[PDB]
Amino acid sequence: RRRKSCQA
Amino acid sequence: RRRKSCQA
Amino acid sequence: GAMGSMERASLIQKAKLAEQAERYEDMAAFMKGAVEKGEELSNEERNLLSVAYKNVVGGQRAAWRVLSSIEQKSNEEGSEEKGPEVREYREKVETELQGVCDTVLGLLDSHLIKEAGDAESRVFYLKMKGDYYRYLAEVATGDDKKRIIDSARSAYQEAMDISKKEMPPTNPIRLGLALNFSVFHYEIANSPEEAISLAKTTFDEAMADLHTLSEDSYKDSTLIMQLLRDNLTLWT
Amino acid sequence: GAMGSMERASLIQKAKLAEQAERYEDMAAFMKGAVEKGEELSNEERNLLSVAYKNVVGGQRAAWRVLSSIEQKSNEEGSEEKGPEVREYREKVETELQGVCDTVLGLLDSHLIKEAGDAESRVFYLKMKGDYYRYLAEVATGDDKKRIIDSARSAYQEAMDISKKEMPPTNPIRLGLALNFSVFHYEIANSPEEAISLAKTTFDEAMADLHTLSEDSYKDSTLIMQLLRDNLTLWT
Ligand SMILES: *Cc1cccc(C(=O)N(C)CCS*)c1
Ligand SMILES: *Cc1cccc(C(=O)N(C)CCS*)c1
Ligand SMILES: [Cl-]
Ligand SMILES: [Cl-]
Ligand SMILES: [Mg+2]
Ligand SMILES: [Mg+2]
Ligand SMILES: [Mg+2]
Ligand SMILES: [Mg+2]
Ligand SMILES: [Mg+2]
Ligand SMILES: [Mg+2]
Ligand SMILES: [Mg+2]
Ligand SMILES: [Mg+2]
Repeated sequence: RRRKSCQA
Repeated sequence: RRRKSCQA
Repeated sequence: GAMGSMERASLIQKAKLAEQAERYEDMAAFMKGAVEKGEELSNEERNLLSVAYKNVVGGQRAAWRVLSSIEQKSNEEGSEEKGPEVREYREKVETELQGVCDTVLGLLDSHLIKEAGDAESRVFYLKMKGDYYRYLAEVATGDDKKRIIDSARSAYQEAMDISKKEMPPTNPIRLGLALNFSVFHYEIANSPEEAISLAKTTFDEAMADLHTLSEDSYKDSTLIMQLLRDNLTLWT
Repeated sequence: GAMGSMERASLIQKAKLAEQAERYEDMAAFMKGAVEKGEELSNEERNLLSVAYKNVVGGQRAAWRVLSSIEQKSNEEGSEEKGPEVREYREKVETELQGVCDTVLGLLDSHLIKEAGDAESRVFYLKMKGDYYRYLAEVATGDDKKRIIDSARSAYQEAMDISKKEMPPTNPIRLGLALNFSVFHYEIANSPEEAISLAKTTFDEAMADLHTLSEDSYKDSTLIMQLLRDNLTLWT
């Protein structure tokens, strides 16, 4: 479960 | 459903 | 450089084709050529720039993590000496990743940020600057690590200050910026409580402003709010 | 070239690391360097060579098909003229794909095939030669198309003749060769009945020889037999 960052 | 070819 | 002879509009058209074909290196090269024409970017063009480079650096970061894990295992007690190859290849991928980050940071500095006067565009570019310094920080191990980390922090902080003054709490750029700055706090700056506080405050302030939105804006904002919630669930 | 200064064993080690990192362009460059050392390849090294280039050309072929579909739609009645960009970008991807095929064919000709005396290695390389001519045929539209198609046919046919004489009907190289030659017949040579006959005969002859195999060999052979069955189900 990898943390989320903002993917355009 | 794409036909199969041989993937090493 | 190599894109200097191609029309700006043709570069944008080809960037969109490259995206459809999942050719992200080509997409990034086209969008670099478009930026280097010297004109400001539209909202859609900024999005294409970010997609292209995020996908390129994403493949490099994932590869770097695989190689770094193998290298760390090789340095455990009981592991056989296998020579310099793992370190060399990790360094090769690392140098390529740093080069892509330097390329993006160079486009932002020459001259995207200085010409960006509208809040949305300025925040978008400053978020990108924080992101690419953050990717440099992920691999930094030497004497400039603290300055690399502070460069990411400073760019994110300026973006946060502008976004709080000039954009609603549901704005997707503001929300994505807060998501990324929270990740910066959690895993780069060793500040998990700041990461959690920022994610929670951002989520709650967006929640309170959803009532002002159209159905389409609501969908856009709630999508990013769910990413904040995903991180809060992982971290608490 | 660029890999001339690296040890053969280091190139092989790095090819395996590149595979784990899903860096297939690097993997192919390492394996090209290993081939260019001039020594014959082992079974495992042949597999690494094939994995590397198949993944590289696979991304190019998928991208080419996306772009070719867009180009064909652009030439339908009622479609707006959008300029030369779609054709130009499809041509760019096509030229890169052809270059990779020419690189693989060059390694096979200088000098992998001529030094391969054991049936398994010779069939493996001749299958590869047929495959990369087949990928050239997928994009060929001009005066050499017939000769490109015949080069694929000829390489596959020599591989089939050797494999029938020298290898059991369950051998995975023999089975994968038959799978690919059947695809060649179906979609390159406009011979669907030959494709179906070859897939069926190959499947049935392998079935009859499964009783001779260990559990592990049985798993290997039945996996490829299922690919033949998948095609028969699609085509009938
Ligand atoms: C900050 C930013 C940049 C580009 C796109 C977005 C966006 O709206 N989404 C949905 C990406 C995930 S944050 C945001
Ligand atoms: C012909 C060939 C080459 C490399 C690997 C194989 C193989 O055993 N498998 C499972 C790939 C699918 S045919 C065969
Ligand atoms: Cl290396
Ligand atoms: Cl092009
Ligand atoms: Mg012009
Ligand atoms: Mg070694
Ligand atoms: Mg301006
Ligand atoms: Mg405003
Ligand atoms: Mg040596
Ligand atoms: Mg045009
Ligand atoms: Mg020999
Ligand atoms: Mg034999």
